[PDB]
Formats: sequence, structure tokens, C-alpha cells
Amino acid sequence: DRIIQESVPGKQITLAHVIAAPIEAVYEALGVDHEGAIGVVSLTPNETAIIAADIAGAAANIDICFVDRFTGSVMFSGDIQSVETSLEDILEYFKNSLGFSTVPLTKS
Amino acid sequence: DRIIQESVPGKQITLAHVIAAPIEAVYEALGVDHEGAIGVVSLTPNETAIIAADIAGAAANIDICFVDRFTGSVMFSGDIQSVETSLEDILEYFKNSLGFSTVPLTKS
Amino acid sequence: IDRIIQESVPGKQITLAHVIAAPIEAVYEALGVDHEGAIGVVSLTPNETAIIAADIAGAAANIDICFVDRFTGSVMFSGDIQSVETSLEDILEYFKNSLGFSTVPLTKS
Amino acid sequence: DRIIQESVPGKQITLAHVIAAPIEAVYEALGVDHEGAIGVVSLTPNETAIIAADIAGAAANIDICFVDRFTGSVMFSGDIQSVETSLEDILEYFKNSLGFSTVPLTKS
Amino acid sequence: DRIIQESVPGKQITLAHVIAAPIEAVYEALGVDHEGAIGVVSLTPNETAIIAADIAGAAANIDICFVDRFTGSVMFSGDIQSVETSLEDILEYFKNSLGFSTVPLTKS
Amino acid sequence: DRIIQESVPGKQITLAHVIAAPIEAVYEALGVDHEGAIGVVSLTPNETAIIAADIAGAAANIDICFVDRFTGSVMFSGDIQSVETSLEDILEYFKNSLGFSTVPLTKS
Repeated sequence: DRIIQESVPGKQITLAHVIAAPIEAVYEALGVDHEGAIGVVSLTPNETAIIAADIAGAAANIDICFVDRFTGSVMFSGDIQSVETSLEDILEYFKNSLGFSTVPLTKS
Repeated sequence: DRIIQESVPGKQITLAHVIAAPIEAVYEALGVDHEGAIGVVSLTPNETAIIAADIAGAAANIDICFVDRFTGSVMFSGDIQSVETSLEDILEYFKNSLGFSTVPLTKS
Repeated sequence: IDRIIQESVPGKQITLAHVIAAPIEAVYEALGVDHEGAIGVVSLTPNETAIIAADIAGAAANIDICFVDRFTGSVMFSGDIQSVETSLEDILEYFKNSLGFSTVPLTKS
Repeated sequence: DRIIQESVPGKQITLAHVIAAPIEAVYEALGVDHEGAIGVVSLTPNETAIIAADIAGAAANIDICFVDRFTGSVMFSGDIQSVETSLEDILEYFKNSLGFSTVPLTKS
Repeated sequence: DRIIQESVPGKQITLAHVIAAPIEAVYEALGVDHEGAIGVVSLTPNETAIIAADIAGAAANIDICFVDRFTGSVMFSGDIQSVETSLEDILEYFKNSLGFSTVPLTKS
Repeated sequence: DRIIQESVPGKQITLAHVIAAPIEAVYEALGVDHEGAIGVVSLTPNETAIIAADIAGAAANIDICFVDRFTGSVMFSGDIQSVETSLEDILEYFKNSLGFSTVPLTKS
């Protein structure tokens, strides 16, 4: 029961989430402004975080908190509709123009 | 015996635990006040730690010790019923609204 | 040479439950601990369970936690060989019976 | 089911992308000159980033932003056709002379 | 072709090697004394590096260069027969008393 | 669709490459002397980087740029024939004396 597996990254968005009103401990632990909804994206390969941050900014009026190409994460802040618009555009671009597996937009 | 594996993160909570009465060494090696129960959460993708910390704080009177989006871990302190309430709300949101695989609430 | 998507999540297991009855001086210096006593070494997955295992180990005889590493899923402790074995036995018993984790036997060196 | 998996890296380019006109927060978050298109490459094994950066520079007159052998990533800037030429040459060399699995050139 | 895989570390020694007479660049890159043979061990789980360093010291007259519990590596120096003795004792203990998969002693 | 995978490192050289004449941006991003060909090696387990650096130096007149036992990478510089000789000797030793899976010598 031993097998060689050549490990490469898959192509998927695992999380596309909006936190409508984060608690103060979340703004503090994130080092961000204590206002606005939070957009959280999880992507593979990790390098696609730069593409998703570009789409998020181009889609709506948002403030990029971080573009992490080392963990494949993107965080941004703004009004709840601006944050949803960026998440929607990220999911639409990665599914329709990149052929990535995508999850639905989740809200909390 | 050789296969290419496209690696992506799964969606699951692997640990939702309460340590009812931690030992002074555990309080010390964590940089916390030497009183109250400890809530420990393990999540995948690692980005979901921010969501779980938000739900924990909104559910009950907790003190977030850390929100680690790099390791997908959350740790908080409070009374044993407050800590259990936050763990219960984390598990019920991730199962019912996110479709994540969840473990039961464990106590030590 | 086919291709398969693998959703990676951590498994639930203790991979090492070990006691070193009398470590050599170089082991104590690399660790940076008191130059006396047996060494308890635990390897756990998920890595967050290191805090739980430290608690349960500390819930038994004269233990000195050398480190609780939630980043690597490791726990180290120094005490008398029977105190160290007791801690290791309790960790294995709790994780198997109350957590449903796969466990290895207590090993001695 | 329980199986031993000998983990070795696979041989593939997972992302060969051009961001035609990045937003100012992308230039800022990258620490690069606020001008030109952005080329983004994801490779496995991570060591092949040095080979791809050498081919990118030899192919067109780009400006290498980073060659990351720790993450297997390459980022470069230049005119959109120079960036597309470098990406095309990287894909061509890796497929035809290295036997690596390659993705198509993507644009955003 | 999509599967959830619960990842845990396997139990094995992947390398038990002696470099009889290393070149000066190898002593330089390792930050070690420019004298003696080099013993190199690769182990999984990474925590077993402390066990293997204990056996290596107890088995023969060696000078531990590093005990890396973060990478699962052990490096030691000494006369070629002392280094071989330590490697042999590490392999014998891990196979017979731990049930780990082992490789043979290799020399260069 | 859930399987436990015991992860251990495989034994293979994934890249044995010579860049005959790197561009100045490559010498720069590497922090090396602006002269000579570049030898690039990718190995698993990561500890075998020390063995490969020793063989490279013993085989031909090369200057080790880095021996990375954390990433399993080796980089060296010298004349194109010295660099090819060292790559050939690493591939020969790892296949014939270690039983590692090897790739061919690639040139760019």
C-alpha cells in the first residue's frame, strides 16, 4: 500500500465569503480599519491571489487589506454590496475564464 | 504506482474542543490569564479562522486569544458554558450554512 | 500517470508517543532544557491538539513542559521515567477512548 | 482506507497569466513600478522558477519583479505583447523541451 | 477524480548516509568544523530526530551538528567508522523497536 | 471518498538543469557573480541536497551558490562543461548507488 504521488496544485477557489459586520476582535486580529464588511477569498494556486485582488479592485469600490501569494488569500473591506460585487466578479471570472472549481458566495 | 495529484484544501473543522480547567503551564505557554476554560478550533481552509473567530465572539462572552489564518486555528477563553456556546455556534454555522465536514464538541 | 484532485485535510492521529530514559548531553543542549530527567516526545495531528496533550500530560506527576508546539503538533516534557511514562499513557488513553484518534504504542529508548 | 504515499513534486506550470492593466493597489502591494502589464507564472518543482525567469528575459524585453524558488513563482512587467511573448516562450520551452504539463496563457 | 484525503505522517527513515570525505564547500555551507566524515539522516515524523540524535551519540563518538525536529533531519560528524556505527544503530533501533520503514546505509 | 494518507518523502531528482548563459537579471535575482553557467538541482528527500553538493564539487571545478537542505535544492556555477559534468555525476550516483528516480540533464 505505497504509491508515488507527484504533487502539483489544483485550480480552485475554496472560500468566497463576506462578514457583513465583523466584531472588534476580528478587526484587531487582522490589523484593519474598524469599519466595513470583510471579503475573504481562499485560492489555489497561491499565485492566483494577485489576479483575484486585481478583479476585486476593478469590480467595486474596495480597500485591499492584503494580497497573500504565500497562502493564496485575499482580504478586502468596503460596504457589504461592494464586497459582494467583488466576490461575485472573482467567482465569475475564475469559473468562466479560468476553468477553476468555485464555491458559492457565503455570508456571515 | 505513480499518480499526479492536484492538491486543494478540503472544507472541514477537525477539532472543536473545550479544556474545562487548563493547567497553569498551558495558560503560560499560551500567554493568557491564568483563569477560565480554553476553546480550541482547527479548520480547513486556513482562511476560515477569521469567520470562526467572528462567530465565536458574536455567540458568547469570550476573549479571543488568537485568530491564526496561517495555521487555520482559533483559541479563546471564558466560562465553560460561554466557551461551549461559541464552539456549538461554530459547528452549527459551518455545517448548516457552509457545508463543511464537522467533528463533535470534545471536552477535557 | 493520471491526475486526481485531492482535498487535503488533516487526519486525527498520534504518530509518536516516546520516552528517552536517559538522553545524552547534546540532546539537552539542542533542546535547551534542564540537564536532568527523561524526555517525553509526542507527535500529533491536527497540530492544534498539542495544547490538549500538554494539558493531559501536566495532569500527571512532576512534569516540566519543555514545549507545546501548535505549529508542528509536538509536545516535549522532562521528569522521572515513570512520571513521563504515566503522562504518555494518559495521552494515548484519552486520544483513543475520548477523541477517536488513531494511536501508536508507547516506545522507550 | 489507509495508504502510504511517497510525496515527490510533479512537473507542471499551473498558471501562465497576463494582467493587461493592473489597478494601482496591485503595483503598490507588489512593490513594483506603477506602469505596464504583469506576467504571473506558477511552477512545480519550485526550483524551475529560475529557468522560467531566464527564458522570460531572453524572450522579450521585460523587467523581472521576482524569481521565487521558495514558492515556484515568477513575476515580470512590460508591454502587454512583451509579457505575452515571455509567457508563450516559457510554456513552449517547458512543454517541448522539459515534458512538463502546461496550462494555456490566460489574460485579465 | 476528487477525493478527501486525511493526511498524517508516515513512519520512515528515508536517508541514512555517510559522506566519507566532504569537500570544503560542504563544511562551509553547513557551518561545521572542516574535519571528519558527515552522517546525514532523514526521518518522518519530524519529532523522531531527537530520538535518532540520542541513539547516534550513545552508539559511537560523534559530534552532533544539528538535531532538526522541524525538518526531521540529523547531522553529525566524526571518524568514518564512528559515523557508520551511529547510522547502523539508528537503522537497527527504528526497524526492530519502532517498526519504521528503513533504507540501507549509503556511502559517498 | 475519504482516505488516510501516510505521507513520507519519495526518493527522486526532479530537475538536473544547466542554464548555459543566464541573463544578467538571473545572476542578480540569485545574488551570485555575473559569470558562468548555472547548475540547478531539485531533490527529495530535502536532506539529499548536501550529498549532491558534495558530489558536484568532487566531480568538477564548480562554485557552490547554495546548498538548501530546507527546500532540497542545489545551485552551482562554473564553465558549461564543468556544470554538465557535475550534473551528470549527481544523476549517475543517485540512480546507480542510491536507487533514486532521476530525470535527464536538461539544458537552456
